Amino acid sequence: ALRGVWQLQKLVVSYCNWGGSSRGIRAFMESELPALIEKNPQLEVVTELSRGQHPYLKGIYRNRNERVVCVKNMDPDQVLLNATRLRNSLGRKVVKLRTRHVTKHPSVQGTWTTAVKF
Amino acid sequence: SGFRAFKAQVPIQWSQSLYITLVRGLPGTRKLHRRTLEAMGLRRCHRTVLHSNTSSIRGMIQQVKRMVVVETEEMFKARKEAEANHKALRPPLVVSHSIP
Amino acid sequence: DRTIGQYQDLVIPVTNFQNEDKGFMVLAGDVFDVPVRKDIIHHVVRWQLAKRQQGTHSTKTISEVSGTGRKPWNQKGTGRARHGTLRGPQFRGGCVMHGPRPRSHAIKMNKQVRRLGLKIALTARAAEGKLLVFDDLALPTHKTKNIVNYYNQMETTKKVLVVEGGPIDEKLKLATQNLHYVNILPSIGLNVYSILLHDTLVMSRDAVNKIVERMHTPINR
Amino acid sequence: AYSLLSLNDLRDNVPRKLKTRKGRGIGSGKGKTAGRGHKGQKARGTMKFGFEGGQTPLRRRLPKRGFKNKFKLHFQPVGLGKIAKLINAGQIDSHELITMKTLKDVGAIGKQIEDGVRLMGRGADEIKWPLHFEVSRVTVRAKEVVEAAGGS
Amino acid sequence: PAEKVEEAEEIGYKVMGPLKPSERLFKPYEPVFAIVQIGSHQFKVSNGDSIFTEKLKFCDINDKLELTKVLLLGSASQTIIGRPILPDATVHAVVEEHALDEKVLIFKKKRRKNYRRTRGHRQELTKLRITDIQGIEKPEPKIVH
Amino acid sequence: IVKKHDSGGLIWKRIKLTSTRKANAKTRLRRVWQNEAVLKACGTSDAAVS
Amino acid sequence: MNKKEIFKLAKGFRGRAKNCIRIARERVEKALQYSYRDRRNKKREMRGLWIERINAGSRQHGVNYGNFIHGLMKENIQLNRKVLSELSMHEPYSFKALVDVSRNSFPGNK
RNA sequence: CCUUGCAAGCUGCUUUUCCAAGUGUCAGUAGCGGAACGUUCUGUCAAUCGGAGAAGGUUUUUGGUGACAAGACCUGGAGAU
RNA sequence: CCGUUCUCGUUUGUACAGACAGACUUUUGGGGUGCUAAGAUCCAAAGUCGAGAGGGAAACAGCCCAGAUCGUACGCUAAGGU
RNA sequence: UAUUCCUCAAUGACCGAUAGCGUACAAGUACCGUGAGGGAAAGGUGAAAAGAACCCUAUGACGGGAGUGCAAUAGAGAACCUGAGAUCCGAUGCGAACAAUCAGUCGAAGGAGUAGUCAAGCGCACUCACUCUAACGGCGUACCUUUUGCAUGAUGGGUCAGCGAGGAAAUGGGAAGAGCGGCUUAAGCCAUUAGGUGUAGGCGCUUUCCAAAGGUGGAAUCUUCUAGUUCUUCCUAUUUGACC
Ligand SMILES: [K+]
Ligand SMILES: [K+]
Ligand SMILES: [K+]
Ligand SMILES: [K+]
Ligand SMILES: [K+]
Ligand SMILES: [K+]
Ligand SMILES: [K+]
Ligand SMILES: [K+]
Ligand SMILES: [K+]
Ligand SMILES: [Mg+2]
Ligand SMILES: [Mg+2]
Ligand SMILES: [Mg+2]
Ligand SMILES: [Mg+2]
Ligand SMILES: [Mg+2]
Ligand SMILES: [Mg+2]
Ligand SMILES: [Mg+2]
Ligand SMILES: [Mg+2]
Ligand SMILES: [Mg+2]
Ligand SMILES: [Mg+2]
Ligand SMILES: [Mg+2]
Ligand SMILES: [Mg+2]
Ligand SMILES: [Mg+2]
Ligand SMILES: [Mg+2]
Ligand SMILES: [Mg+2]
Ligand SMILES: [Mg+2]
Ligand SMILES: [Mg+2]
Ligand SMILES: [Mg+2]
Ligand SMILES: [Mg+2]
Ligand SMILES: [Mg+2]
Ligand SMILES: [Mg+2]
Ligand SMILES: [Mg+2]
Ligand SMILES: [Mg+2]
Ligand SMILES: [Mg+2]
Ligand SMILES: [Mg+2]
Ligand SMILES: [Mg+2]
Ligand SMILES: [Mg+2]
Ligand SMILES: [Mg+2]
Ligand SMILES: [Mg+2]
Ligand SMILES: [Mg+2]
Ligand SMILES: [Mg+2]
Ligand SMILES: [Mg+2]
Ligand SMILES: [Mg+2]
Ligand SMILES: [Mg+2]
Ligand SMILES: [Mg+2]
Ligand SMILES: [Mg+2]
Ligand SMILES: [Mg+2]
Ligand SMILES: [Mg+2]
Ligand SMILES: [Mg+2]
Ligand SMILES: [Mg+2]
Ligand SMILES: [Mg+2]
Ligand SMILES: [Mg+2]
Ligand SMILES: [Mg+2]
Ligand SMILES: [Mg+2]
Ligand SMILES: [Mg+2]
Ligand SMILES: [Mg+2]
Ligand SMILES: [Mg+2]
Ligand SMILES: [Mg+2]
Ligand SMILES: [Mg+2]
Ligand SMILES: [Mg+2]
Ligand SMILES: [Mg+2]
Ligand SMILES: [Mg+2]
Ligand SMILES: [Mg+2]
Repeated sequence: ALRGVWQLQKLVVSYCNWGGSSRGIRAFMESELPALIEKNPQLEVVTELSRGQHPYLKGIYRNRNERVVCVKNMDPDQVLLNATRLRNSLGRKVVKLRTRHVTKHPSVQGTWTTAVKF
Repeated sequence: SGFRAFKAQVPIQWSQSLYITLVRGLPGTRKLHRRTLEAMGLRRCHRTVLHSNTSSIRGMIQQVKRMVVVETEEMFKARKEAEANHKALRPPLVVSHSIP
Repeated sequence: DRTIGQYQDLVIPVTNFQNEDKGFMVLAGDVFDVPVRKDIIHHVVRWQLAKRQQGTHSTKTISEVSGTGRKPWNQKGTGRARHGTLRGPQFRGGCVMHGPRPRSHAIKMNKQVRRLGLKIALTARAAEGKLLVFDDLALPTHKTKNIVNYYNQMETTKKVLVVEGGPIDEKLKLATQNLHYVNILPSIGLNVYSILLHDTLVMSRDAVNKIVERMHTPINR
Repeated sequence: AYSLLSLNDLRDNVPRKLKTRKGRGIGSGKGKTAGRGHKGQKARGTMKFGFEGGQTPLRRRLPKRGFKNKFKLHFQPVGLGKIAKLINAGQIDSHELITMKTLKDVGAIGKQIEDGVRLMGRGADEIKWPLHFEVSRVTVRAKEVVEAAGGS
Repeated sequence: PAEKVEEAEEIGYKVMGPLKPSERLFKPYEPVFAIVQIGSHQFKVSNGDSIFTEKLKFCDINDKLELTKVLLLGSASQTIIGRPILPDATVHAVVEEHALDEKVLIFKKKRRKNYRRTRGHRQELTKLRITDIQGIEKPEPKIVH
Repeated sequence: IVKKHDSGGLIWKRIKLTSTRKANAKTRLRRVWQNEAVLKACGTSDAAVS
Repeated sequence: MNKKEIFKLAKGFRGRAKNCIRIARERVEKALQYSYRDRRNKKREMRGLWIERINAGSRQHGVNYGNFIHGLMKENIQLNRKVLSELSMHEPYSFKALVDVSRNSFPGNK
């Protein structure tokens, strides 16, 4: 959430009702999905069926970003953990953090210059 | 220096207990000394063990006395108490510079 | 319901191909109520498929690959790597080192373990409700429409395995040889893999009696 | 999975231990000289098991002894304790003659008799009846114990 | 509950509750700064800044925080030096995001000795947004026509 | 330590005895002196109650 | 390691060390070893930079770094070197106040 | 990973899990032991996906400790598990 | 005989090994041979490399300090230095 | 009972164009040798040739249009499905003729190209926005093998693509898992959309010393304890070419 505005908007859950790799994400829907939906009112949760494919969680953000996590052969706890990671993120690109303190006014009393008198 | 924090603030007298701290490294030493330290219970550098004051422990400490710092109960208590009292909180200072 | 594995006798209704009521039969408890273990089934299935495998694969060694045994050049002086033939294992067109030769892939098993696996498979098919017992497997004609209509009449089924006590009746043999989902077997050919291939098992009284008697006759040694 | 036996969920009691394929990369732990060390004869694989280095071996420095008797007789030993236990079990009739066929049929004698039955004295404190035996050999204690009860 | 409260106070934050949409906490820039310690790291921040700290285990998104370890206060006129902290000074923050960073590759290799290993690592971080600095005399709202 | 500074082709340079090294050696001596004083003062008898 | 994963890390390499797998595998591993070593060397480099800026700021008013930092230790002021250097660069009057406080605490010899 | 508690089942009433604490441990050649990824083929499979575009190839994004996996665009034109 | 270590690192059955080419440094103040020579050579007692990265000795297998599970633009020290 | 110069039918957890026979294609050919003898390479347009009439520029269309066709880089004359890499020639942006070195890594002034968010007044500041380049600073003597020890002026490699070396049977020594309680069959026999039978044999019970004759009381006292064998997987040994 950037300055109070929640950035994750849509959470797509794509699964398959026949294949064996979707057992974890299937059991995640009966167990942990209603709690996540109830505790997340501002978020829209979409459910898709794609028979014969591997399951995934897709997050669609406000800055026009999609992040896909394939959850094949996983446990419901791992699927819930990756859903929480999708919710907690701003959707920015995964690159190295250049700075750990972002500021636009580096000084209040003025940066030291050569013509500074005390 | 590093011995500055270990220099005694209390007179050295007879004591019931001893605190032994390892302040020198292991490699480059005799395996006899390493096994004596292992039997004292010291395995890593900057570790402390507590023992009672008998000759069986005094012989070990006299063997490896150049690698450890040995303190009595009063010296250990004074060191810890002085460290906490130095890290205790004080009222703040307010300085007004102005007029640049 | 019941719990499966207490060696209790089971009672089953009897029918035929015309959906008529022909009584009941008590099934033996030590054949149709054993505990269900999956590792014995896995071992019996592995033994069956390994016995089935044909194993006619063959590659050539350097004694068989066409080529001379002369040294390709001198040992020293040429400036190239030293070789003994031009049919080495790293050569293009050479031999195959540690390649396959024709052999058998069969392994062994104990007779009593195979019997235990057969009992487990029959127990699971009786406990699932997928066992149907017939009074007889007699048919009016050899035409396949009879079997097709009966299979369409049946409920919750994809494939059916039919077991006859003795040799197969010729009408039953001819009626079912064009259907890939209805397959027949004698009692002497009953086995775990073909039981597991079809989700519904149809036996007759003579097949049930011969299987139970075979289980109750101990192995002569 | 209610008593379901499908070909999609069969597995054994423990996971299958696979082959140690030597000669693959660094991370397998068994690559580049497999498990053979560096050079020598045991890395080229031309060493015979049991060779001793040129020293005269223990199998040639020790003397031979004795001869082989090709007419040696082997008798199967039965103790009195087993026979008494099978008497009390009601499998051997105590009032008829105890031949070797009786012992072979009850199972006190193993699969292969060779030259006969020797009667032993183990468990001699369980004999309380006059029993009649017909064996190949009998030991002193067994004969004394039987005839002290009144058998032969 | 009280365990998490006391341990978060040892780390250096206090949870004050979620953020309501009626609240307008993001006022413009004012020329004061405060130095706050969260764990081992110390930051010199003003209002409107952002920091990336280590993973704080007892806070969620859009939680209002109060940073209880303030080491120095400063403005254009005077400086308040805490020895070691200021009990009166208060800095308000809002939690924004818990996120993993980019994967770094740990590669070890010893030459001619037949040994190499590779392994990745992703470290989690918590982003905070600084909203308010209290304790030192702020300038007035100066509409200087 | 190595004391071969006049022979061979392998150069083992001679370590100087500078004031910084003397300052370190005195601190090491002071630590061992305090250890000896502690052991001497506590070696009058054995602490009772095993 | 994959071939394509090495060809991704050899992106931007001069010469044939970005095309050929034999040449690119040697240069990528050296780059990974340098990265692993420089993750430890960056900390020493940055701390030395902080000491240089704090000393340059402090000597303007005539107080050495060695006296200044021990004066702040004696007065139980626990600002670390990174924050002190940022104060020296961007807040000169607060840094001058800290220098005066440290001079009153520990003047040292000379 | 180990150790010690705490709580469950077991049958073993003592061997397996979950949780918390650990100023407990974790350089490594020859060598030994444990656990996994991927390739071709086979059973599940006359079942599932495919002109709503298969295999294969070039970019790019996302996940895992790793071998690797997966989303999307472009090419390709019938197979894949 | 008694303390400390709470670790089995002890003994022993079974199964699988590798290695049997070592180097330097501790006053030539443990010694033999050599010329009280060798970065020679052969033994006794320690340490390091071998199989060990990091800081000092300009550069440096073997010397001094000290043992790398991973991350951080946090702090305190050793050998050695200002 | 043994073998296949031969014939007919069927099968494959056999191979799929550097594989499978030396030969998928007119191969014991071409080619090498006096001779015996050695011995290759080379598969694919499209559903159907409908295989490009006609125009322009060159000596000449294989080019640029037009047309056929779903598709024309699907346009070939023993070769045109897909079309990777080494390699060659261009275009756009940035660096580059006063500064040296396994050519990178950690920071980084500047230059260049391009996005989105929405409250407030339709601007502007927010996303450390994102992508490419990198003046300048710190640090940094490749990899493998063999060695007491290699930047080594010790070995090996011009680069790319494909191929390339712990594997099979039988018998032994063990570990983990399972069946039965004495355990288990071998050749064979009856059937195979497939299993069932077969006691000859082997091990144990079992008896311990001994060259051979000869000889042979386990424990417990308190409702008694008293034996193993056969498969599966994996590590090793022997015989075979035995990791190459
Ligand atoms: K020849
Ligand atoms: K060929
Ligand atoms: K080959
Ligand atoms: K000289
Ligand atoms: K095409
Ligand atoms: K550079
Ligand atoms: K040479
Ligand atoms: K075996
Ligand atoms: K057993
Ligand atoms: Mg030949
Ligand atoms: Mg010849
Ligand atoms: Mg050869
Ligand atoms: Mg071939
Ligand atoms: Mg190894
Ligand atoms: Mg290699
Ligand atoms: Mg080995
Ligand atoms: Mg060897
Ligand atoms: Mg070699
Ligand atoms: Mg050698
Ligand atoms: Mg020299
Ligand atoms: Mg030197
Ligand atoms: Mg002086
Ligand atoms: Mg010092
Ligand atoms: Mg290790
Ligand atoms: Mg594709
Ligand atoms: Mg597959
Ligand atoms: Mg030798
Ligand atoms: Mg030797
Ligand atoms: Mg020696
Ligand atoms: Mg000496
Ligand atoms: Mg000497
Ligand atoms: Mg010498
Ligand atoms: Mg020498
Ligand atoms: Mg030695
Ligand atoms: Mg070592
Ligand atoms: Mg070193
Ligand atoms: Mg060094
Ligand atoms: Mg250096
Ligand atoms: Mg360590
Ligand atoms: Mg210091
Ligand atoms: Mg060919
Ligand atoms: Mg091809
Ligand atoms: Mg070709
Ligand atoms: Mg000719
Ligand atoms: Mg034409
Ligand atoms: Mg086609
Ligand atoms: Mg290219
Ligand atoms: Mg250009
Ligand atoms: Mg220039
Ligand atoms: Mg140059
Ligand atoms: Mg960088
Ligand atoms: Mg830039
Ligand atoms: Mg720009
Ligand atoms: Mg340099
Ligand atoms: Mg040499
Ligand atoms: Mg070596
Ligand atoms: Mg070197
Ligand atoms: Mg060279
Ligand atoms: Mg050179
Ligand atoms: Mg050589
Ligand atoms: Mg060369
Ligand atoms: Mg290659």
